[PDB]
Amino acid sequence: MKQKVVSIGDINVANDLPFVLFGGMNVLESRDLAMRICEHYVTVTQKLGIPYVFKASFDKANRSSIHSYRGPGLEEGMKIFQELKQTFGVKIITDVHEPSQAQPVADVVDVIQLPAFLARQTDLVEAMAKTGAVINVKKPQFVSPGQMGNIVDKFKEGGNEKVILCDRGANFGYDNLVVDMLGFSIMKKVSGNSPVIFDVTHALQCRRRAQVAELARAGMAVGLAGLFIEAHPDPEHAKCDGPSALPLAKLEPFLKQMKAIDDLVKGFEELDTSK
Amino acid sequence: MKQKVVSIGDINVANDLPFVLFGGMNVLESRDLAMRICEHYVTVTQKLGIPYVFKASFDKANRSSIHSYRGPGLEEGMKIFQELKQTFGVKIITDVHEPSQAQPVADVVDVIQLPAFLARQTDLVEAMAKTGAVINVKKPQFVSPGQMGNIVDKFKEGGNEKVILCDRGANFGYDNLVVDMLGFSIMKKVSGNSPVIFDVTHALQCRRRAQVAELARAGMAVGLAGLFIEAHPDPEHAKCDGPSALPLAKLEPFLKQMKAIDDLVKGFEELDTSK
Amino acid sequence: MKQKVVSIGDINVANDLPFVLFGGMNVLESRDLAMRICEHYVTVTQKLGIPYVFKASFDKANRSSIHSYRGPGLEEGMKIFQELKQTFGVKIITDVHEPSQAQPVADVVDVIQLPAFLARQTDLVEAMAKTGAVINVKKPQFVSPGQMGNIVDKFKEGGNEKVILCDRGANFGYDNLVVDMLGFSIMKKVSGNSPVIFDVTHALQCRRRAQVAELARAGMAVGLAGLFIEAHPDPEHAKCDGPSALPLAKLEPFLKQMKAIDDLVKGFEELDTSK
Amino acid sequence: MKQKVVSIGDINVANDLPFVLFGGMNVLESRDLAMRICEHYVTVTQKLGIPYVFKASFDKANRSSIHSYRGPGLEEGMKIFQELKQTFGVKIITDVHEPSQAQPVADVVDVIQLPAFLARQTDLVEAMAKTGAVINVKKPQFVSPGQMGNIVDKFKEGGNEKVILCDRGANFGYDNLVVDMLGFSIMKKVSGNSPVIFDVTHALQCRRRAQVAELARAGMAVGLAGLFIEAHPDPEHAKCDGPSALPLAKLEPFLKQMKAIDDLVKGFEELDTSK
Repeated sequence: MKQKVVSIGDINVANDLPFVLFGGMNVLESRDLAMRICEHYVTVTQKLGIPYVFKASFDKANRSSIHSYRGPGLEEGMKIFQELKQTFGVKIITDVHEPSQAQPVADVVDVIQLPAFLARQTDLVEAMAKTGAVINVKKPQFVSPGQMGNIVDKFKEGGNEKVILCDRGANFGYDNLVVDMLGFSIMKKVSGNSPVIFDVTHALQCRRRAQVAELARAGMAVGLAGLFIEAHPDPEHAKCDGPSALPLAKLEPFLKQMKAIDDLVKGFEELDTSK
Repeated sequence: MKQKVVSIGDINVANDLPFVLFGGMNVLESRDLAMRICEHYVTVTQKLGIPYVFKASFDKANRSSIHSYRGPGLEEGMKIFQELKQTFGVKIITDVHEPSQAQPVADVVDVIQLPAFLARQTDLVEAMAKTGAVINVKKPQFVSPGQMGNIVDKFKEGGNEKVILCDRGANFGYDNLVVDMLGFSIMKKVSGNSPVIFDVTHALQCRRRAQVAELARAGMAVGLAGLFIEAHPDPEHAKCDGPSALPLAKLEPFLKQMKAIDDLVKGFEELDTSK
Repeated sequence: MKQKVVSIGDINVANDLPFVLFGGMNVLESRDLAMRICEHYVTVTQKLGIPYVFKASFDKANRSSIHSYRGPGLEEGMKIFQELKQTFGVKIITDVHEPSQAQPVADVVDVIQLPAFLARQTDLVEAMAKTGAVINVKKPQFVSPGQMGNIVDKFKEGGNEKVILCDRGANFGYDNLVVDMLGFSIMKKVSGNSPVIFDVTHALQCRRRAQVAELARAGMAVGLAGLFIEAHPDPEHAKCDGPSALPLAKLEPFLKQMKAIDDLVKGFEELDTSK
Repeated sequence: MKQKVVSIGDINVANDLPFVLFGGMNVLESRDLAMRICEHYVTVTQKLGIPYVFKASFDKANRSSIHSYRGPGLEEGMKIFQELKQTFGVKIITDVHEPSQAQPVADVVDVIQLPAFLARQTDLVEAMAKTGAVINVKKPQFVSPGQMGNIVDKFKEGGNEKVILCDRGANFGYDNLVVDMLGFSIMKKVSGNSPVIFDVTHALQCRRRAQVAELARAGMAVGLAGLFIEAHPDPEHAKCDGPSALPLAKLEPFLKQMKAIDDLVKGFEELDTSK
């Protein structure tokens, strides 16, 4: 059945379309550590023929202390994205945290992201909506998949129909997340079949890793419009998000598995196991 | 052991102090429906000798549609609070949703509230922190009680030590909340014994009521610094929050139970059941 | 509304009746350590005027290793109960794990208990049902309170209407339990108002204690037909159940709180907070 | 790393070995409806080259009423299995519910299954252990994967090292299950790498179906030793387990997907995403 299609330039992101990759790093540490990470992603996805979008946050708005590293900030962050654009010609996705950040950021990036914790705030959605940019909504850990149907409506109300839904796990007791593989279709269903992607790096959150490939495989096998991931040359030295970051050098072998599973799965004929 | 003390004028809010009431309505529908509700609360708490703070939100920032009733807005809302003040001489608590709302609102009310979903946003906390007002933090449904210790620190960093912690339930599967009666002490413990209150009306949330007295009794029996509640002359006609609102006429009999339980419990001698 | 009434000799156990105590120890370690524990319970409950039933298990059917201490066994266990009876004249409650144990045990004790994990096994219920003894059903950590309605029916089918329902917490993520204070009334409601008691010692289970009084207070404040508890002269030396055991010496001060809360709560007039 | 190997005749069931199928029906309704179902499974698995074991329960020990259909009973059930054996030459797996059923049943079947609710009962494990038969342990919905390590030990203690671990979901709030795709490896890890299979039909349990293929794909993509499933010519007419039963006619197309995913996944080179 007609899966909606959200296009990000030459890439068209859909559910029955081979998976698009929204990968990068957590925060824009240094213009140096970017170029590097971005460069590897481009090479690999280019070589494997995987649609690609580079992600990196420009401000950590919800850490633990008012003093913790938050990133280079909006202004400086835009500078880096611009170059990544000039230097590699990639599309970019980054999250915005306040209504007044939406356009300035849309002016620079291709996809603006609505953080999980602010997914229900009307003013941010609207500002984010009027921008006309492609939207990636992080599904709140505390909202059931059957409820994403409201958020997509909110955006349409604001004139934006380019919404992508991203699962990043659900609360499982205290300080724990579990990924409900059955949630993907529910989200699809209640959202007019909007594209559904899976953020494997945040779904692995405790309070990690040898399990990144396992969880990602599981999700991709369900049949998704895309995968969201973060990597790092050194996973336990980074400032912001800790483990759960995929080791940069492992990017290629990891993506071969994903593409392989996606191609196989997207290639299956329809199978109705209900009757 | 020394329970910290947060004072709101002539009321001093603490854990080993008879419970303070943060009660009112969900949203400032009409200056009319306020005066009324506020008037009943004052009369009853006055008569029963219950410390009291009137609560009402001035904007619904997280509803379901960009068009749903959100309240009278900041400006108009302040107008109503002012009168409630002039007409009854009460203290007021209301939630703020953006960093730029913190002072203007602190200028008018006695307690500013940090919504559950934005409890981890640094800029709001700081703005909210610099105001110097008394703070009521709604504990996120998705954060364990043992983590409230960070938020209190965030506020201190910003120069504010007048923080009250409020439990409003924890995610239990999808679209459901459960109240962990053991969380109250954990919150106490990790927060330098900050005052802990219980928002019984939001803890009853599905996707309600005959159970408001039951849940409230349970919480008060644990021994808390306060209770947070919302009422309405007509619980199923209100625009914003639905049921879970206590019927106004039932306020008095309800509070007699609470005070009775609180006085009895606060009156018990120390009981260490660990050794 | 008419709360059903289940009588255990001179004690009549009901929801609108002052709470009955089903307290004791986990396992029948030694005839020595029994007499002792049993003796203290009798003295205290006798002095406080609390209806009482002594509990102790005669076999640990679900430990971790085939070699772990399981208790004195059925035969030897009955011997000890008999004496406890002769020596103190108390009523007794113990759990049974197989259908062929039901009568032999009913012949000796006053209340037979259906373990949480076997609450849904038909043969055990029936054997347990035909015995005609008073039944205490431990609510499975994995079944919703709204489902206890089936189990009471199962017993009636087998000719037994003397069923008491006991809450012992619900699964909260992995290796954790949370007590839903709202479950008590649901259980009441779906079971023709059968008596509902709360097993505070098992509800405190991790993978404990300073919180026994807190949780117990919370539960008793809801208004229950009874409390289930285990104690020990030395809580961290016992073979079987670890902490969560109440220190024997603290029994009296603990029970004063419970009775006080129960008397106060059972004494309140009806309060309907739904309209 | 060496995955243990549990052999069931000419089939050797392991984690790095192509998946074995433990499929059939819920209960042995009629010798008629068996032959049929069994016949289709054999044909399909034979044609696809999928190792196969036929499953059917001979007694519903945990239904809702003492009168609900429970199956043909032990004796009569064995009769049917015998024929299924004579007529098709298949291996068989069935669950046992009491210690005295273990051998009589082992004498007839190839794999005996330990129900989820009785996974922690020592006497059943031992009886089940001494039998020397291959064991399939249903992981309790209420036990964390990290705990299966104890159960495998229990069996070894009883002299049985032919244990297969089967996931069938975990409690997610009330009346709901969620499948933690990360649990598979944890179970592997704490059990000396025992074979891990996934019971997709019971993992879909509410209080179902179009999602059977989706969930199964997800699990198989993680890389498992096997799949457990139940089917029926008519999924909503059956007496015992309702939906979640796969429509018999859909067996073949369903299994092609599974084999395809398994072969692809089992074929990948090692991928360590932790460093």
